[PDB]
Amino acid sequence: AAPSVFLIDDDRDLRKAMQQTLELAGFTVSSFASATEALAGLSADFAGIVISDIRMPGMDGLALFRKILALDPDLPMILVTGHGDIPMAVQAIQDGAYDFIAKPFAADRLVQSARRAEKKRRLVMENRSLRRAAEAASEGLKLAAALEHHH
Amino acid sequence: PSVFLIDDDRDLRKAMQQTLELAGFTVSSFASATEALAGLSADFAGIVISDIRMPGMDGLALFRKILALDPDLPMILVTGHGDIPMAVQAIQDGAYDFIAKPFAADRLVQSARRAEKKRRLVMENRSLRRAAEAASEGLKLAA
Ligand code: BF4
Ligand code: BEF
Ligand code: BEF
Ligand code: BEF
Ligand SMILES: [Mg+2]
Ligand SMILES: [Mg+2]
Repeated sequence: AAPSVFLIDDDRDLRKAMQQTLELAGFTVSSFASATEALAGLSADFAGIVISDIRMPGMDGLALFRKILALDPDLPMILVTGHGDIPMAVQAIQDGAYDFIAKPFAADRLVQSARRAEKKRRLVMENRSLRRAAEAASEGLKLAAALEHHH
Repeated sequence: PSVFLIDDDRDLRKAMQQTLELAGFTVSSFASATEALAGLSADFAGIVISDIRMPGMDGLALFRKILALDPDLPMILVTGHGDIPMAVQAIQDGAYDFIAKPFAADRLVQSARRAEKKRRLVMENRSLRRAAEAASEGLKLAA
């Protein structure tokens, strides 16, 4: 499976330039004009990472970040904005954002950061998959189903 | 409540020192990062608050020296010449805080008191274990 990304920015042209950059870097990139749209495809099972702009109509990037945090704190999120400042960046990192990048930005900073974030996301997902695979026995023995009500 | 405060801006350094003293800290202030560093140790019970752009060694270089000295000695960076990538990296590298000038007094003070409490808890645990011969496991050496 190729590394994947959900990319969000209301600036359509920059969105496409960023998608083009990331696919050059090896990612499979789904893009969206808004955070709410992207959320329709996000869940704790998401194999990739989220790269999102901040200032958008409706739900802004910081609000999306909180929703991702609540959905799965192990799902990496990188914020990119032309409207941030020192204090916002510090707070976002402390809140757990994977990276906080200012526009205009070097494509290599974005790429290297996405690359590492996705590798990290993959390690988490492969371990979750192994854990589930190891549960196959109990489920097939019907042990899981019979013990179900004990949770 | 102890603090080493470093800034080449004399008026600001004096004002930060009064503000920190008002908050209850005993402050040792310096214009030079290396003079400040020379009076530090891994036994220092306080925190370090340093400016970034300065003659001689800069605050980021001083921070890297403190990390190697004792990664549990909190460093708060304050600067009027920072940007987003520099602040992000400082926090990711372990800086306790990164504050842009101009800052509100209460922002500097709250960050200092929390950092100091964090350091105080670290030193107490270190003190308590050395006091207790019985807390030691592993290799012993005997005559
Ligand atoms: F002028 Be000073 F900063 F050396 F005190
Ligand atoms: F609108 Be984004 F924050 F650049
Ligand atoms: F896979 Be264990 F038996 F829950
Ligand atoms: F000169 Be300091 F970095 F404000
Ligand atoms: Mg925008
Ligand atoms: Mg200075």
